[PDB]
Amino acid sequence: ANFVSWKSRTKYTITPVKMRKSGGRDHTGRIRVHGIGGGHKQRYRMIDFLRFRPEETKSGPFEEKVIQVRYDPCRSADIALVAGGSRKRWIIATENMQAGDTILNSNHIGRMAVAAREGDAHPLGALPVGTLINNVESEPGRGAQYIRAAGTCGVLLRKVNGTAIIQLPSKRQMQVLETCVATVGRVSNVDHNKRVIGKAGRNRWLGKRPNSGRWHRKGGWAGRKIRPLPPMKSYVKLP
Amino acid sequence: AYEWGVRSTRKSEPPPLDRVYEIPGLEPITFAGKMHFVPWLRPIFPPWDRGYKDPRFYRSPPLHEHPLYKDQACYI
Amino acid sequence: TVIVERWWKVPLAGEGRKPRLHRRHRVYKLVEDTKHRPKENLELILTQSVENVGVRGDLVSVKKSLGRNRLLPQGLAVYASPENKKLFEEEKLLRQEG
Amino acid sequence: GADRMSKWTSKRGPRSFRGRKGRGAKGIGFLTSGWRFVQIKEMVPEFVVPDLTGFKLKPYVSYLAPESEETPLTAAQLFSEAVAPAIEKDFKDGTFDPDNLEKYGFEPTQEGKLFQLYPRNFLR
Amino acid sequence: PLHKYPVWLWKRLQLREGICSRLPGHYLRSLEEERTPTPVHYRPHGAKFKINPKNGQRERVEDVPIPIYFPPESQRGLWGGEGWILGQIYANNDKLSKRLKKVWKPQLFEREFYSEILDKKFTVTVTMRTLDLIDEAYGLDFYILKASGEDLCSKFGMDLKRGMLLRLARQDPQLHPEDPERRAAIYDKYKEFAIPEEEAEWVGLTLEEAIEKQRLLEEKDPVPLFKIYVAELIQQLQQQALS
RNA sequence: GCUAAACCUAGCCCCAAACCCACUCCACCUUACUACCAGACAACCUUAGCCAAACCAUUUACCCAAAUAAAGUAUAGGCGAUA
RNA sequence: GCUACCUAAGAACAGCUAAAAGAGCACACCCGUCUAUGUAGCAAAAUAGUGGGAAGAUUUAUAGGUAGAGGCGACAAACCUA
RNA sequence: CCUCCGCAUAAGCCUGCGUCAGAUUAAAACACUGAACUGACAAUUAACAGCCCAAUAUCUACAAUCAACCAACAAGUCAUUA
RNA sequence: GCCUGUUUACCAAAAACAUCACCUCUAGCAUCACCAGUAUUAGAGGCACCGCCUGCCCAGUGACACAUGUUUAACGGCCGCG
RNA sequence: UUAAUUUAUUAAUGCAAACAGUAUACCAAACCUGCAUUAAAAAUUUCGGUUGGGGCG
Ligand SMILES: [Mg+2]
Ligand SMILES: [Mg+2]
Ligand SMILES: [Mg+2]
Ligand SMILES: [Mg+2]
Ligand SMILES: [Mg+2]
Ligand SMILES: [Mg+2]
Ligand SMILES: [Mg+2]
Ligand SMILES: [Mg+2]
Ligand SMILES: [Mg+2]
Ligand SMILES: [Mg+2]
Ligand SMILES: [Mg+2]
Ligand SMILES: [Mg+2]
Ligand SMILES: [Mg+2]
Ligand SMILES: [Mg+2]
Ligand SMILES: [Mg+2]
Ligand SMILES: [Mg+2]
Ligand SMILES: [Mg+2]
Repeated sequence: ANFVSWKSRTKYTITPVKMRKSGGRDHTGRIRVHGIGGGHKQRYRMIDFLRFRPEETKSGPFEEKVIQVRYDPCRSADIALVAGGSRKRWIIATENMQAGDTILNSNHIGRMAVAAREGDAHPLGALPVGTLINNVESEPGRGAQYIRAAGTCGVLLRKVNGTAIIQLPSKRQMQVLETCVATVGRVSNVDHNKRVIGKAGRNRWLGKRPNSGRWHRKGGWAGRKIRPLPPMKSYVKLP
Repeated sequence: AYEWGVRSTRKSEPPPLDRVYEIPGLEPITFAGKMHFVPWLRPIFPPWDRGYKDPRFYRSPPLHEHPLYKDQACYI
Repeated sequence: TVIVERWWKVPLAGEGRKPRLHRRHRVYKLVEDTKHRPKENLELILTQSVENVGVRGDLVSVKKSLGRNRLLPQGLAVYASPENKKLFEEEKLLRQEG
Repeated sequence: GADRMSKWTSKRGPRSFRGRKGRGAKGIGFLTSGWRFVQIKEMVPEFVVPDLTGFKLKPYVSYLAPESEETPLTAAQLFSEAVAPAIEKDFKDGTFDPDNLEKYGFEPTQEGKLFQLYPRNFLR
Repeated sequence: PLHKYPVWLWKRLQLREGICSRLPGHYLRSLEEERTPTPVHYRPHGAKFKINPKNGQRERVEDVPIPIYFPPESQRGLWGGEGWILGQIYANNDKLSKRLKKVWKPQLFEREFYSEILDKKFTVTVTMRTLDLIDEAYGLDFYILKASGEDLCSKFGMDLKRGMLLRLARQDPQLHPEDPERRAAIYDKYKEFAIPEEEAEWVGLTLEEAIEKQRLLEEKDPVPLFKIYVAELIQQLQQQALS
């Protein structure tokens, strides 16, 4: 069962990379996830989610200029080609971000707040309270893993002695260290909720096989569960 | 950061050498004398290079000891 | 160390022969575990002055964890063998004099 | 079912199997980039023929030739007919040394010459 | 028809046939030893005869061992004399319920050990029984030189034993120079040991390693017939010369 | 009277004794029978069940140390079939 | 190597009306609603007529993968060399 | 008189209606002599198609649809330098 | 039965299964699937476009809460005599 | 399956072992090992007789 993964590219490149579908089959060859496979072909645009990484031999904050705002097939929110200095890279795009615009990639955690635009990225210690943020890390320098999908956004709630507390779009709160960078504003491509599929052919185009037809009886879990919101998730380490 | 080299597609690290190479003053009895793999142990091979240079199997020198290497970058 | 006795009574095969087993002599019964035992302590002779667990020269029973992790690897003690017992009591006999 | 018993020749597989098989001819070069074949003249065998002009020896023998006993050549016989008079003679003059055997035809190692015997450099 | 020799004697016949015959004899004794291990996973009987209840008549009693299975991680590090117990179990300790198969694995630890003879710190996948046995033997080196071939249950133990025995047999520059009195002290400490040098090399080998070692000993690319024949010739002329 | 019928001898079986074999030249782990090039991965694991107990749920000889005897005895066993 | 699904890189779809189109008539092709013949038949499931689709959730050439206490399945308890 | 066939490539098989002799026999569902054959003899000749690339770094955002307006979604089938 | 479509190859092509739409439940997350994705997301399911609606019940079971509770678009139930 | 037996397997817990400070007291990080409990998922096996045929009685 020869399954060598398609993600074998050790250098970051702007060029779209050929990707192989899997069909829900893991490395053994059996299905692990049902109802996936056989869509239109796609290519992968390597997104850089560490929004503040300086260029080589440059250290401080740096500026960047938007070139295009494309459509990425591999996600919901569309992406943006961004150029600055002597390199280009794909980043996730925010709402009202068009071409030619100039965005900031800051590191300096100021004394007071900074009245920031809907594009640029500051550390969470410098952002004003109540700001709508997205693409937050969980550790300083990890990379954006939370809010990324189309039109989703997290609010910054309070800034405490060495942390900042974030509310995810699932409303579960999450505190993180003060120096974690996060971009401002909602992610692009709102009204992704309002998409109508229209026919079963589009669901086959997206790469999704239909549901199986065996009638399963609903058990105890199927009722509406009114639960309390889960306790806050802490990534701040304490000795 | 997010490193782009997936572990399954990278070159695997070799297995840890068998424990006879930690015992001092003791030489192991390995299959280098029979020129084929068996189980039960493993040798350590010296580096090899071609004595006579071959144009179809030529390997370049590393880049900072090319004779045209400059520290400052030019832009073609 | 898991100790097990055999249920089903292997039937006593010879003196110069090996016992003949059946697949009912593979049925065991746990007679004791060697964990879940009150752990005894070992004896060490100390070569250096330490904190309240002892002074240099006199042997002392300490817990096996402490004696195996701190006292013996850091050279603070020696095993209480009959060999070095003799040299340590001789050094006691020469340190304290007439 | 396919034909198991008849042997696997070069005429049998698909279009990729044909060409990769060959019939046993020893190759004389290598394939370069643009599917070109580069012949190397030192790999193609050069037939070393002599001049048969004034040669007096026929493919058959006359029946009037007498017979004799067969004796296959042995290494002791080759030693006795090749080296033993020379070593015997220069031992009678007392100049024989066991240290240098190379002056009687012995070679210490075959690594130097062109026709080395034990790994069999030469063809036939 | 029938074989001449039984099937279980073909191993000893293969030892007497070929290159295995040319192994040294003390290695052949140590290979054909076949001695019993000390009890680990069971309690042995006290006496040879055990008067039993329900009739006061004495019976012979033997103690048969448990067939314990040693995985290759037991060969990588010093376990005790213990391994896995692949066996079976009646459910609630009465024989009128189901029979279930049970595996008793030992508890493993990772502790660093020092050796006074090798002067090196090893990381070993030790268990608790080995720690107690090292404490009972007053050292790692005494534990490895003391305990026999059947009780280590590890090839790492036999490699350590051959290394220590070679260090004792050679009287090598062990610790380093600038301290030869410590070398003399450590070599004098473990002196109730130290088999000869030609016997210390064959300690703890498998059969395949010893076969390969003896094969490498007599490797010996052959002599050309020129030297043999010139020796015979000059011997013949010396024989004809002196008469 | 046509189809037909008849044959002995290739060989084989069970034992005893004895431990038994393997490169003429070339090719043969890749698509075996292929003359010729850079990741080196690597083996060590309680048999189960049919069946008997007139079902079946613990249980049921098969295990590789010459014979005979002790003896089908002491023992084990839904103390039962049986071992 | 049939078949159920998936992966890699391919191929095919005359003509007319094209409302824009998992649109309409209709070839090649895929499938098999009904009738008749056949039932040791051409065929261990065919033939002739009549039918549905035929720019798509389509059909198909090559290679590979998922295997039985399982694989796969738009659930027929369907298929896994008649 | 029929043609819904045919000529090629790929896949598959491996000499399987070329000559002479036997045709007394044998398979031709019968025969001549040849597709349900015996022995011998002789052919398929590469430019068509296979069989490939010396390294270390570095570069590769603007589909195809006469690609020119218009218009999109399922976001795509092709490139180098030191 | 919303439609195109899918199935018992070889007696059942359908009102059966799927289908856009709606709803319930689970999950705060990095490298071999899901995914080189992040709660306008992914998975487990019911029902079946659209239009009007989806009434009452937590006694019991299951699930979730451990504050005797919450949950029916969870399993299910929605009276008798004169 | 809400029939009998069982949890060999996974997931949770609790105890023990393993580690460390800690002023006569408290805390027990993560992974393995043994034991005990619960659940999910399973494994083996069975499904009496008379009966003016069988079933109901
Ligand atoms: Mg659904
Ligand atoms: Mg359904
Ligand atoms: Mg006897
Ligand atoms: Mg029975
Ligand atoms: Mg019977
Ligand atoms: Mg259409
Ligand atoms: Mg039509
Ligand atoms: Mg289908
Ligand atoms: Mg059904
Ligand atoms: Mg329908
Ligand atoms: Mg049918
Ligand atoms: Mg069909
Ligand atoms: Mg039908
Ligand atoms: Mg339906
Ligand atoms: Mg309702
Ligand atoms: Mg009856
Ligand atoms: Mg009746």
